[PDB]
Amino acid sequence: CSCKDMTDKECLYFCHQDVIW
Amino acid sequence: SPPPCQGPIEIKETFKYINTVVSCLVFVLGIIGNSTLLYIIYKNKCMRNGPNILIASLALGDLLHIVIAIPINVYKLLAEDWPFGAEMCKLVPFIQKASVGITVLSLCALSIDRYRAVASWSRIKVPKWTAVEIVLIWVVSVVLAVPEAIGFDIITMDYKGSYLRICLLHPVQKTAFMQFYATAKDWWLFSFYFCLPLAITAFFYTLMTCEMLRKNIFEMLRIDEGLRLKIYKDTEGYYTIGIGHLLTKSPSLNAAKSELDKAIGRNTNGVITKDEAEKLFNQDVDAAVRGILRNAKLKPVYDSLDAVRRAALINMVFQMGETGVAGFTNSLRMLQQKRWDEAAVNLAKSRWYNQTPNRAKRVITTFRTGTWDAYLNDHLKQRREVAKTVFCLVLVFALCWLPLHLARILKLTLYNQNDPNRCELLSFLLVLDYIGINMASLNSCANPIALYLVSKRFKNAFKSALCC
Repeated sequence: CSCKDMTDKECLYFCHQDVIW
Repeated sequence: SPPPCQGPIEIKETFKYINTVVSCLVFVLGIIGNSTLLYIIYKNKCMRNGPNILIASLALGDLLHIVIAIPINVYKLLAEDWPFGAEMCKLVPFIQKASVGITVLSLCALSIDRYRAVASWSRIKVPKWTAVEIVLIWVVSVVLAVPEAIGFDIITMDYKGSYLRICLLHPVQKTAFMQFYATAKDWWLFSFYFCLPLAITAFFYTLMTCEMLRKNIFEMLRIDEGLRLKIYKDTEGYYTIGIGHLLTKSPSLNAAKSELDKAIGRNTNGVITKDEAEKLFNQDVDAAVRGILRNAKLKPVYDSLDAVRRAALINMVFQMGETGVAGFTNSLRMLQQKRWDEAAVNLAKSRWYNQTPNRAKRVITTFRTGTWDAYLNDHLKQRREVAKTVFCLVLVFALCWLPLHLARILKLTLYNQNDPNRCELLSFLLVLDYIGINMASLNSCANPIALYLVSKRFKNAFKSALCC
């Protein structure tokens, strides 16, 4: 996935755990 | 700037186990099904030419999608950290979306081909240009899935005490077009790969069903009434033409030519064409339907019936006056309550049955069975079966692919960086994504099986195919 910016680490960990789509 | 979470990003072990079971079953079943479809099509050299090549392309897309999507997501669920490199970070979403496009376009083209093969008033024939269409499908798919292979990358970060290697579509991009793609990828996918083909195939299916209704009622009334291209005086002593279209009650053949020319829009001189008769019959059918809905005795009965029984009732309203059909309060009661056989035995006792036994028997059979079996031939029926099967397939697609799209849309619409406990929604979306992968692979797995489901030819193929 993606996030709005790089300032949010929680969404980054999400896309680390998220599916690949 | 964004505060952290007190709640973690987590996935319950129960869902992990059950989802891995589901995914493994879907993977094996889809592999087997698409491989068997390809094998029977490859051994079927006689039917290699035809619309079977679209089935081949669809099965190829399904198999590719399964092979790429199931194992990598199983790994992402298990190991929770991946070592395959930026090469694979760009390679996987590319081929995945390419296979999605292949499946979508091939299934939509199969449904359009089935709308083409059933219809009349067509071109010469399908024979050859559908292979160039396969080239176009695969090429457009590979081209559309390129921003995936361009925008994906692997990033690392120190998160709460661990060095993580994340593969994702990079939130910042070099191209200004790739930035907009990262912004609206989910909208693009939901529109092009879900809404667009769903709506297109729905439009085509509605067109096909209306065409079938018109042509079938034309066949029915041609058999029951008769088709005359020149003016004649009917049993009641009035001029008419086509399929029992009354021109005038006045005894002037010239004043009947007047009304005929007024209806056709040309100097007919009392002679028309088979297709002009068909257009006039469609006008008469629409007029009868509009009049019926203005008859309180006939309106609820009509609204209660399906298409074929509606056509039988329209046949009756053609033969007898609207009030004449209104005179069947008992049989209309039985038909409205869906008591088919009792309505049949009650209609078979009427004066209408005794005066016109052939038409009465065929209309009563239509009312009982609810099919066109009395009138149409088996070619049309097999065509209808195949078309309805492909349409039910597009419906299975539209319902299997909805959850993944909806999960992505929810992630885009509801996420707020500022919320402290947003990680609840995050874990929720994680579960939803791992379920949507399963639903998509389930559609691409059941394509051959669900094609076997409601089609007798593919039922026979599924019966016969075993080991090799």
